[PDB]
Amino acid sequence: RSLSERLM
Amino acid sequence: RSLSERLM
Amino acid sequence: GAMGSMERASLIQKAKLAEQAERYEDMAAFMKGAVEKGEELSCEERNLLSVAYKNVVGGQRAAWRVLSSIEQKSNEEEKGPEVREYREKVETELQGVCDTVLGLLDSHLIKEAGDAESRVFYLKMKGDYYRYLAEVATGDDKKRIIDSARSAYQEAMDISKKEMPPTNPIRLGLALNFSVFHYEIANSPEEAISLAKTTFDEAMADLHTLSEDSYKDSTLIMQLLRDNLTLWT
Amino acid sequence: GAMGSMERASLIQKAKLAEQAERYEDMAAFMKGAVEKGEELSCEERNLLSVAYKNVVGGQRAAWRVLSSIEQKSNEEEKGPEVREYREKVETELQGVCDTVLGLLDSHLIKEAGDAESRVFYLKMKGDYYRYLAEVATGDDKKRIIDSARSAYQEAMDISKKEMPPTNPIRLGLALNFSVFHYEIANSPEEAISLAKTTFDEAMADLHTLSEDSYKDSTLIMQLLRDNLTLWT
Ligand SMILES: N=C(N)c1cc(-c2ccccc2)c(-c2cncn2CCN)s1
Ligand SMILES: N=C(N)c1cc(-c2ccccc2)c(-c2cncn2CCN)s1
Ligand SMILES: [Ca+2]
Ligand SMILES: [Ca+2]
Ligand SMILES: [Ca+2]
Ligand SMILES: [Ca+2]
Ligand SMILES: [Cl-]
Ligand SMILES: [Cl-]
Ligand SMILES: [Mg+2]
Ligand SMILES: [Mg+2]
Repeated sequence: RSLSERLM
Repeated sequence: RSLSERLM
Repeated sequence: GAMGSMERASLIQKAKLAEQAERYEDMAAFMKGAVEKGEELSCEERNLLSVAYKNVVGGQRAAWRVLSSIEQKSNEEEKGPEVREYREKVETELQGVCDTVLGLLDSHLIKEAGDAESRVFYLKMKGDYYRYLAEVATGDDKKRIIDSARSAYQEAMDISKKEMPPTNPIRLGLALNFSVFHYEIANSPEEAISLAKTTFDEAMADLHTLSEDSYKDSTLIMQLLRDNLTLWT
Repeated sequence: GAMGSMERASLIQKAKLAEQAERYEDMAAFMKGAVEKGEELSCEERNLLSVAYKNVVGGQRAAWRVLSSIEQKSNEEEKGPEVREYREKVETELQGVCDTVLGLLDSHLIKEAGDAESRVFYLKMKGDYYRYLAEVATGDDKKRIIDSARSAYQEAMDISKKEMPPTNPIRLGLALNFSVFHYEIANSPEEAISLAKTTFDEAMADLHTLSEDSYKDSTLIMQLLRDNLTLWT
């Protein structure tokens, strides 16, 4: 699965 | 901390 | 709400404690209570809200995928209605969390958000939670849910390109997630690849303007764009 | 209970699905419903019950420890009542889970358990959940909670030594957890060390009787005894 935005 | 029984 | 008697500052403090304790359901309840006080959220507070709900829905999505896979295998020995029932239970709870987040955005976070950093953040969030709804949608609603995600992402993109530099971490995270929408949801892998490539290249060309710390922030997100391009090509 | 309308077999099936999906709160609710049907539990079913509640309470214990540490540091700038309040909230939810498990054991799992493998398992569980209560106890009840844990562990030990070989995995896990009780709860590190050593040595001498698979099962638990002895000496 594609990687989405991570928490900062 | 001491190690206790693990799930099997 | 059950948080109506707690001070706004105490809710924010407890959300930070819940984060440290990895109690994300509590964290989300505290931040929902803070939103419902009716005041706008600072950048830090918006990020607390996003962290809390992303962790809650992320666990639900992971569980839904496990159960959906078991259900699909069973439909290729008949084991009764239990797998479908339990997948539906998890699905309904996931939809309820998405609906809660979307309701906070609609009442009234988006309409009061005028600065690019807040408005883009919230519109991206709206796209993300419609995207999570689309992942489990099948009935006469998948098309309308997909179009709602697309519309929110597109409005956020239009603002971000006008008002933020190409290295801004919010702009980069938006482009990343819209590219995932194109690839995973909208059946548009070419659009996904094109968006990720242009986003990466325009950010690369703007890195020279940044401090050491901002450079680290922007390049960390650029690496996710690159990793997806490697997976997709 | 909310599980009263679901078949026993369906509750067990859904508990296994919840385990696979890492949905341990759901798993515990399904197994509580299964216990409340009133029938005894098989070995597999007892292990499903233990896995579910151990994961739920384990998350609570980890969160309580994070919050307790923050609270202690704050009591060495005054930040108001929020840290204490939130630690208390998590503590109360942990106590409620322990009370639920103890209530299932008392109504009526222990009294119907006649075979060593079931009775020892349940009495060990009773010791464990009183031990988790003791970890957070401070008032005029810590002493009585500690004695309740001790009494349950001791009865389980007496049965295990009479009725099970020294390599039996239930007997080994009981001895391990009673040794942790002695070291962490009862301020008896010498008793803990003595128990772990004797347990390890008597199991070592019985390994020759075991199949390849049983040998693997018993040696895995023996390694935990050894790791604690390394930490304690
Ligand atoms: N509590 C959390 N998870 C977060 C808090 C903050 C934050 C934001 C502004 C001010 C103070 C803290 C986050 C943030 C999101 N963009 C950058 N930052 C900074 C940290 N790199 S993330
Ligand atoms: N679903 C789980 N977590 C477990 C299920 C069982 C189990 C027990 C009996 C029969 C079938 C399965 C467990 C078990 C506990 N002692 C040994 N076993 C076997 C596995 N090594 S553990
Ligand atoms: Ca405003
Ligand atoms: Ca700007
Ligand atoms: Ca019996
Ligand atoms: Ca025997
Ligand atoms: Cl269900
Ligand atoms: Cl609280
Ligand atoms: Mg106030
Ligand atoms: Mg029946």
